[PDB]
Amino acid sequence: SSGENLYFQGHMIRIGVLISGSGTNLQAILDGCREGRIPGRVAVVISDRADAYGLERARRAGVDALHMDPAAYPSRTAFDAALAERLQAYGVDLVCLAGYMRLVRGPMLTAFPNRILNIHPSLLPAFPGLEAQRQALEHGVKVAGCTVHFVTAGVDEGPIILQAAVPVLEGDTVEDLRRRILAEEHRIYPEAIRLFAEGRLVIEGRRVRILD
Amino acid sequence: SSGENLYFQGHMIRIGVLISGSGTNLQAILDGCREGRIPGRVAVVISDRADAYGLERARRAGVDALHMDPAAYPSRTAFDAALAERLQAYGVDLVCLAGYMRLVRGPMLTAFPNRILNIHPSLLPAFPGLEAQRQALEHGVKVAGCTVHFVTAGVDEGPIILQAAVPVLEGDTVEDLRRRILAEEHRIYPEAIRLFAEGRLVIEGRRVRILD
Repeated sequence: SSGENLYFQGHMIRIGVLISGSGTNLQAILDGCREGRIPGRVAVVISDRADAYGLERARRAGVDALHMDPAAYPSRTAFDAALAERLQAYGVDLVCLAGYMRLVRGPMLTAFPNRILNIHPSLLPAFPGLEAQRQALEHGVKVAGCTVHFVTAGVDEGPIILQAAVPVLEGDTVEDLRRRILAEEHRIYPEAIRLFAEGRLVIEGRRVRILD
Repeated sequence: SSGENLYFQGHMIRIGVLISGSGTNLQAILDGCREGRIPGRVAVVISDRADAYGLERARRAGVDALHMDPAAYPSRTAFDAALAERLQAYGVDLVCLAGYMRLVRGPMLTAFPNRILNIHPSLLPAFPGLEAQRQALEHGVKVAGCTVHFVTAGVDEGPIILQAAVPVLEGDTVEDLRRRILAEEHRIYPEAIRLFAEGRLVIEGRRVRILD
């Protein structure tokens, strides 16, 4: 009942996606926008790796696919500043991390306060960090899942938006669990982005209120 | 294909349940045994509180319902030794904690090594300890659940047997979440006990291998 009518759609957003490899999650975002499930468009996809398949997914969808080389910058902060700058040139409203295997620094957090999302393969707060699927199997849990959350300075500590659980089967290999979790990730990442775009996410402390 | 035939059923077990109050989980155990879902019988129910409704559930099911007063013993260890002793008089093969709000000590761990189960209202390792439902709501998770695990000396650190997840709804009160989790607890506690009785649980490190 706000910002929407025949000629105007004020909540539409421009999404910038950061990747490092296959970019499986990027695919769901691209399709969601194309098929109208996500109110917005993927403005650009940036990879910190030149030979990432995610960039090919981007090209096939007609989205600008860029590669920015960290080794071409003097420091980590410098790289993040360049990233942030490039994202702004595309007028990005929401940054979504999809397999981006690098920590977000002050420059990015500053350029996109409360506007950077990430999808993590575990039911946070359990198993933060890398190889969460393996962490789950090693710990012996019987249930695992994924988490979409706002990104803060701390490793996987940001406000939780959506979570989805999956069973852990006896004999599950890390890849078996990775796949099962991935199937949920493809579902909740687009939903989280839509909720963001609809202005239905309200951060309070480390929690997220989801409006009706 | 082992220990079972027309006249013999070697895996049947005698269950001893410890409670402190309502004993909601005790009910599922009692019914499971009565209706034949659990291969065994509840031999005795012991409460550390005289006016616990769980004891009434026990009497109605025809099970010995006992109250042992901690204040009648000189120490915590002393109380646990008395508990263990009473359980042995009933020939208990498996001790199941159902709302028992006291830590298990050396005497009990010694009398029932790898034979004490507990049901915890969270998806361990997340939120161990008391008021796990409230811990979940305060942290802001969107998924929670319960965990059935073998009990070790450390607070809710034992090998995980089964877990069940439930959604956390916007506006959930602690009781709302407690109820939703409880519905799953009533399902997996009996299943975990049956698996134990069937000799299908193999502890390896902090993990549990569940046989076919």
